[PDB]
Amino acid sequence: GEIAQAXKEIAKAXKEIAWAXKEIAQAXKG
Amino acid sequence: GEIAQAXKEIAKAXKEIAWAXKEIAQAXKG
Amino acid sequence: GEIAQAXKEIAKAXKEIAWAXKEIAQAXKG
Amino acid sequence: GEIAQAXKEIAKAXKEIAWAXKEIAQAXKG
Amino acid sequence: GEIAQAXKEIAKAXKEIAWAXKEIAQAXKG
Amino acid sequence: GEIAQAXKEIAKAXKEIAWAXKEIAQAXKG
Amino acid sequence: GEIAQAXKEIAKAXKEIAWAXKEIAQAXKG
Repeated sequence: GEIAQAXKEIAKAXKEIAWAXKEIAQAXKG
Repeated sequence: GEIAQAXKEIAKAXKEIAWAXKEIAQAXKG
Repeated sequence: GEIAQAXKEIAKAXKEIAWAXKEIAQAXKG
Repeated sequence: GEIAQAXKEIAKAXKEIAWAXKEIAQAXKG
Repeated sequence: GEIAQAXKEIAKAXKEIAWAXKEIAQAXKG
Repeated sequence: GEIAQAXKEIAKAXKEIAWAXKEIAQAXKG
Repeated sequence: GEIAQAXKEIAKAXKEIAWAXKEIAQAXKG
């Protein structure tokens, strides 16, 4: 369904946020 | 539908957050 | 509709978050 | 409606997050 | 209603995130 | 209800985010 | 249900965000 799929798109965008925060962690490590 | 499209706007806004966190990572790296 | 408009308000608020993160990045640059 | 008003409460809480991240930016600049 | 009440719980949890970011701001000031 | 319970799981996960941001604040404090 | 399951996917992605913030804290601790 379109609403469920749009909620999956939200979930995928929150995973992108997580990956961006991992880039911040890598920056402070290096 | 209107609700599904509004949820997709939420997803797009979260991608903007993800990009801004990549900007923070780049700023820490110099 | 009122639910779709409220979800658009959420999307606008998450763009405010993104912009605040960009301000953090510009603070770390300088 | 109750669901729309609750979604508005979520939007207002996301604006509070934005304002807090602005505080972080000011703290890094000070 | 239960859906509206659960959306209010999400808003309460977002305010906790805002508080935690004020803690990070305070930690950088010191 | 299953939708309300899933929204409560989102709220709990946002609390987890808040706790993790306090860990960042503690790290800056040390 | 599909919508409940998509909301659970959002909750899972927010826990990934929390983990990445723990990684940021760990990188600031050395």
